[PDB]
Amino acid sequence: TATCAMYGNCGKKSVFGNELPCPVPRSFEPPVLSDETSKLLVEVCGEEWKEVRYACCTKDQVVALRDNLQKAQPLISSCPACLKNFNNLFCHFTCAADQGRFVNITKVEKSKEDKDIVAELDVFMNSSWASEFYDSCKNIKFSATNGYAMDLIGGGAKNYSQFLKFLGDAKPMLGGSPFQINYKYDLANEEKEWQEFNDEVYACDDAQYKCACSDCQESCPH
Ligand SMILES: *[C@@H]1O[C@H](CO)[C@@H](O[C@@H]2O[C@H](CO)[C@@H](O[C@@H]3O[C@H](CO[C@H]4O[C@H](CO)[C@@H](O)[C@H](O[C@H]5O[C@H](CO)[C@@H](O)[C@H](O)[C@@H]5O[C@H]5O[C@H](CO)[C@@H](O)[C@H](O)[C@@H]5O)[C@@H]4O)[C@@H](O)[C@H](O[C@H]4O[C@H](CO)[C@@H](O)[C@H](O)[C@@H]4O)[C@@H]3O)[C@H](O)[C@H]2NC(C)=O)[C@H](O)[C@H]1NC(C)=O
Ligand SMILES: *[C@@H]1O[C@H](CO)[C@@H](O[C@@H]2O[C@H](CO)[C@@H](O[C@@H]3O[C@H](CO[C@H]4O[C@H](CO)[C@@H](O)[C@H](O)[C@@H]4O)[C@@H](O)[C@H](O[C@H]4O[C@H](CO)[C@@H](O)[C@H](O)[C@@H]4O[C@H]4O[C@H](CO)[C@@H](O)[C@H](O)[C@@H]4O)[C@@H]3O)[C@H](O)[C@H]2NC(C)=O)[C@H](O)[C@H]1NC(C)=O
Ligand SMILES: *[C@@H]1O[C@H](CO)[C@@H](O[C@@H]2O[C@H](CO)[C@@H](O[C@@H]3O[C@H](CO[C@H]4O[C@H](CO)[C@@H](O)[C@H](O)[C@@H]4O)[C@@H](O)[C@H](O)[C@@H]3O)[C@H](O)[C@H]2NC(C)=O)[C@H](O)[C@H]1NC(C)=O
Ligand SMILES: CC(C)[C@@H](C)/C=C/[C@@H](C)[C@H]1CC[C@H]2C3=CC=C4C[C@@H](O)CC[C@]4(C)[C@H]3CC[C@]12C
Ligand SMILES: [Zn+2]
Ligand SMILES: [Zn+2]
Ligand SMILES: [Zn+2]
Ligand SMILES: [Zn+2]
Ligand SMILES: [Zn+2]
Repeated sequence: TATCAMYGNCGKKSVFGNELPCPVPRSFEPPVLSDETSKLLVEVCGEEWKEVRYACCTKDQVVALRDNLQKAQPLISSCPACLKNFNNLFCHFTCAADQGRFVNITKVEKSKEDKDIVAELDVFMNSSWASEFYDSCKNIKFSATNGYAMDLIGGGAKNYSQFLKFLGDAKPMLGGSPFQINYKYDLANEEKEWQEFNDEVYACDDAQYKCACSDCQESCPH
């Protein structure tokens, strides 16, 4: 029930670097998740991945996803709505069974193992989801001092497109993306073989994942 843009890794771009994913054709179907990879996926991405058997990610990909999400978690953990939206984006990007329909590989290069690895890709993104995602993180204050968390996870982004641009720009060694990820908002409606990323999104004043008024303006008494 899966279609992927990439699956597993095909070597390093340079020494001291990390593994980079292998592009796969659209007709590729991944195997069933191992017991170990499934339990790890539930710990990293939440209980919504329990009954998932086919995923577009291997165990090494889930581990790399875990190590990077844990570095960014303390910056936004005070606001559950932002943390939920933040984790949900990169979890679907890495492992969703429909990853091949909203992620488009645009550039590759050869690794040290002499195999094709991802150099640049596009993520077709629903504007409304990205806008609400930015709205749930923009007002988070970092408990140390009184600066905005958006200065670190978003580089001081003022709108959602600059936010996603900061997340997707290739920033290896700086805990960022190992390759260039471009978020596209102009996917034509005539394209039926592609779709935009879209999911449940949680506002910072949502009842289930409410954030403090110091981190959310709509959570303050009006
Ligand atoms: C998902 O991701 C994939 C992969 O990234 C995307 O696939 C690409 O889609 C585009 C269209 O959306 C395709 O462009 C069309 O390509 C054909 C074939 O192009 C070759 O031959 C023509 C001659 O027939 C050459 O002119 C081309 O060289 C350059 O053309 C233009 C002119 O400047 C330039 O912008 C291109 O970047 C291209 O540069 C490439 O040339 C070298 C030399 O070979 C190449 O090695 C290198 O890759 C350079 O990037 C090219 O050699 C072409 O005929 C079409 O031309 C007509 O279309 C446009 C409108 O679309 C008109 O403006 C134009 O005047 C022509 O009338 C297109 O250029 C592209 O090939 C394709 N990539 C593939 C198949 O690998 C998907 O689009 C993505 N899906 C999304 C976003 O939904
Ligand atoms: C979130 O906030 C960001 C930051 O403000 C914002 O990004 C900016 O968006 C605007 C609008 O899309 C961009 O403005 C365009 O800029 C290009 C060139 O930009 C370069 O140079 C600046 C210099 O500071 C750099 O910062 C930037 O990164 C780029 O390197 C211009 O060419 C554009 O002018 C055309 O605009 C229209 C589109 O074509 C035309 O109608 C218009 O007539 C202009 O045409 C001219 O250019 C054509 C192309 O060459 C040419 O054919 C024509 O003859 C004519 O000369 C436009 O001004 C701006 O660059 C973005 N900046 C950054 C840093 O991203 C986001 O839009 C915002 N997002 C949301 C959702 O709110
Ligand atoms: C990007 O994300 C957006 C937010 O999730 C997406 O917007 C959603 O788009 C769908 C499809 O266009 C809408 O569903 C339609 O809603 C209308 C209106 O429904 C209301 O009115 C009718 C009576 O007129 C009533 O019967 C309903 O119960 C509602 O009260 C319906 O008429 C349609 O049949 C269809 O259900 C969503 O409502 C809309 N949601 C939001 C929050 O805007 C957008 O589609 C996404 N774009 C892409 C390209 O993925
Ligand atoms: C807080 C700052 C540093 C911003 C940029 C956050 C970055 C993290 C959370 C995000 C940005 C891009 C994401 C990312 C890019 C691409 C891949 C390759 C894939 O095969 C495994 C997931 C992985 C490795 C993920 C992990 C999480 C990353 C690295
Ligand atoms: Zn590996
Ligand atoms: Zn989800
Ligand atoms: Zn859109
Ligand atoms: Zn580019
Ligand atoms: Zn098409």
